[PDB]
Amino acid sequence: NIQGITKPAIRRLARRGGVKRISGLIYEETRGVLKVFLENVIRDAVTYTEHAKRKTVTAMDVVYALKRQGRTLYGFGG
Amino acid sequence: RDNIQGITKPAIRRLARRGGVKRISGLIYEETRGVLKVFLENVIRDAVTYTEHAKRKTVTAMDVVYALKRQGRTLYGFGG
Amino acid sequence: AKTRSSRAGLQFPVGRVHRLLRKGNYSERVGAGAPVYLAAVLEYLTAEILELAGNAARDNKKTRIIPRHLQLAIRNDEELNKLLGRVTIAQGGVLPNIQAVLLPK
Amino acid sequence: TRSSRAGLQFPVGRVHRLLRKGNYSERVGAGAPVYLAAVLEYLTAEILELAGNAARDNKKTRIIPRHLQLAIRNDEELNKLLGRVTIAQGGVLPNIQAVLLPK
Amino acid sequence: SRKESYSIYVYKVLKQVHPDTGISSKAMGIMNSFVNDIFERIAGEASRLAHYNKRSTITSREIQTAVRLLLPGELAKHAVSEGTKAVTKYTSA
Amino acid sequence: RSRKESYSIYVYKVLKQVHPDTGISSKAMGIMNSFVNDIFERIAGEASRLAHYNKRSTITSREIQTAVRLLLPGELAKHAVSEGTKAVTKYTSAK
Amino acid sequence: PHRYRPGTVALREIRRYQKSTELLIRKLPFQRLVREIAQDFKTDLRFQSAAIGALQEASEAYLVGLFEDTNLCAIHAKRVTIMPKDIQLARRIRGER
Amino acid sequence: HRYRPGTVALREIRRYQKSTELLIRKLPFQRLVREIAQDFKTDLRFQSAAIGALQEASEAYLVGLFEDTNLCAIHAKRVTIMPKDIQLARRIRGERA
DNA sequence: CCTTGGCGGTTAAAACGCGGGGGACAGCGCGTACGTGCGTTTAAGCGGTGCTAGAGCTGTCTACGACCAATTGAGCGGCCTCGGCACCGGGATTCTGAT
DNA sequence: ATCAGAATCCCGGTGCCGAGGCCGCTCAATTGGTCGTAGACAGCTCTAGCACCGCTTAAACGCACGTACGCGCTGTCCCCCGCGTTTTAACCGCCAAGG
Repeated sequence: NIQGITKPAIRRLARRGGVKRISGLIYEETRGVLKVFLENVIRDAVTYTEHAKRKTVTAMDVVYALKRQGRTLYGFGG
Repeated sequence: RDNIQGITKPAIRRLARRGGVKRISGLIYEETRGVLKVFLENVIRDAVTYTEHAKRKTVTAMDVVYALKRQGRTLYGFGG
Repeated sequence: AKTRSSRAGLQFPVGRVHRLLRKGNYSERVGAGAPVYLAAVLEYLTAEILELAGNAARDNKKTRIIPRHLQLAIRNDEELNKLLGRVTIAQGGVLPNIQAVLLPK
Repeated sequence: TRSSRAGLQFPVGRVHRLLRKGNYSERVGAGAPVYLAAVLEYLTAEILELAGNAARDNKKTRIIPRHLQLAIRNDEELNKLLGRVTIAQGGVLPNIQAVLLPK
Repeated sequence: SRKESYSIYVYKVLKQVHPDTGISSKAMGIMNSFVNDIFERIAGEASRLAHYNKRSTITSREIQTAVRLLLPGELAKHAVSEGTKAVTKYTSA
Repeated sequence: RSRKESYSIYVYKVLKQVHPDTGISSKAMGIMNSFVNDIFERIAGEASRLAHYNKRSTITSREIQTAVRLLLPGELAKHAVSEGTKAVTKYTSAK
Repeated sequence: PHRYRPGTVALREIRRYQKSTELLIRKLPFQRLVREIAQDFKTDLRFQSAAIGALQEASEAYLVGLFEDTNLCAIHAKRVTIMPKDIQLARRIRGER
Repeated sequence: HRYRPGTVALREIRRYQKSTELLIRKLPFQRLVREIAQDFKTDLRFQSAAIGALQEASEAYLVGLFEDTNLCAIHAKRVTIMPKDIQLARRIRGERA
């Protein structure tokens, strides 16, 4: 869930994100931003899957979805 | 000639004020000219390339709109 | 009634809409009723823009629409500005944006 | 294919069929598919030339997606090409800011 | 020749929305560009999604889901609601 | 059952030409396929736009030649244009 | 003849610029700048007035947006005056170098 | 023993910017994605490749956002980031209105 | 057959508590250029004005491209036994901090 | 300067799993021949654009008056990490199995 993400996950994300230290409110803000980004991608991906009238959300659906926002992801049949 | 520095100081001051700026540094104008040099370079190069495709030495108002649409700066009210 | 738009309760020409879809290298075939739906959607968008565009024009005691009012209407609304975030409208200017530190105490 | 007689590694006929499949235009000249194949081949050759040297840098022979990502991010024109396109298992080149370093 | 325009169509849209509000030629071109670029976006998405479906034709549900994906949520939903009535009226008549 | 098309051995042979003692992984073949297909998608879209904007139907070598100078930076685009023109001349002169 | 403290007429000028929509920059200097910029790529060119006006409008809009981002950065750093390092911060994050 | 503050964090930055290990584990991320997708349709199967693509895209974008946020925070002579820093980083690109 | 479901469990991933002492932050001093006014310079706004260029449009000739009809060999689907690095055993050398 | 306390990288042994080597394949690329429609050589044109040129009152360069914000200085507040010690879980290690 949104609250299931742990502190060291965001800490190591910041470590790969070039941030040496992040405050307490950064944990909540990062969870919110990650959740809204996930919903933004998932809306398009699930809508594409529904238009195909199929249950299993294929990986290629993200490539079709992230193409709309110009952030296409390679390696999944592009 | 020397038209890069020929842009009047209050014009860039007006542009800074339109960006909601109350105190404007003296180097802001120079930085604005320096950035706008490349900003115009890219778009004009794309437009001239579009014109050069069609054996044209004159830029039409449609080619600029086409280049802006490709780049992601589509302009309204000017056709295209 | 002869035009296909009369039978669909619209006024966009279905023939013109389908003409670009055919001679635009979009697909092998395009539907005939699909242009009706697309024209309905486009007309709804035009009416939606015109509502607040005319409201803004009337509020300034300038009945004739000027591009400044169009820009204000487009960028003031959340949905319209979200659609046209990277879009600049001719002779429209920019949104009045004054923060707290700019205004003197 | 016809790429052998044209001195090109990437076959041209696949490019021609790719152009035909998408219905991007009613007709395409003969020079466009060979030119497109040549451009794609040159770009792939440059990328693989960078990737092979990158693999040799770490005393290695195999290439994983990380090597390709680092090769793309090393150059500036290629980084401009892949400015806002994400690569799976790519990552980011290491970058440590100065003010973060202890004094 | 005869370049097709939306001038009379824009006139009628105003007469259906703001009959007493005037329009300038600049606003005419702005509205023309708006209709044109939204049309291009929807048509391009329809072409891409038709290529995704291994199909050579475009249906109505394809256009509805294109509107849902592209246009903003509330705006897209209202557009779909207004377009379904038009599709039903066209089909029945 | 459909047999798709990829750049599995194409990329491997090009890498062999540029680096004979250099391997590649299973994921990298698919990633290279996606990369080249995306580049081709951009190039085809630009060719269609150039043909339609100039009121044309046949996309000759010149449309792609101009689209490369837009897609690639001036110097890299110049190299790509030179290689493509060489390939076009070789194709036209040969059978 | 009287003088007010700084920050009085500056806000008046800001509101005057924002309220209106006409291009503040004079047409001729910017069109000559565009001519000089274009002369570097291809020589002996002719430029339509509408195209140059479109380029001017796009440049002004982009510069105003960049200056708004610069203002956001300046307020972020507990300041009001804008300096070029704000523009450097904004452009790299935007992705335009 | 107790090191000087900040050195361990930079060492972690250096070792993570060169490693290909997944920072976010698959199970909580998959459960959150499933719960988010269930707001519209229930029992939505997601592929392993689809989940991998989602986590890779999220990590790449959020790492870029942290880099921009660190740039903003450093630009204000600060190291630990703030929600104002995140707001500026997200607003600079143009995603935030 | 590519996806779903269940069932157990453990060291890597991570969770409460002491204490930090450098990092974050409020406030105080100080210097100089930026706000604000006008004096005076300016090539730009606006209007003529002469010329004219090359692209829009059209007559006209049409070359190679989509396609019919047919054809063949190599990249992909699928195998298989061996090698370049996965992975760890155990070692020397460079940092990081305390002194 | 001057010491250790552990941190992380390299050499070597183990080995293993997929990367390529390689065979069958079938369809996709090649291509003889055929007819065509925007493509293109060439011409008519014709007005918006190129370019110059003159007049003038609104905008800009200069510059003083001064003072407040950016930078510096002094001091103060305290907090996610570093670690210690403890926490409990994502995926390994297994199966069935179904839509």
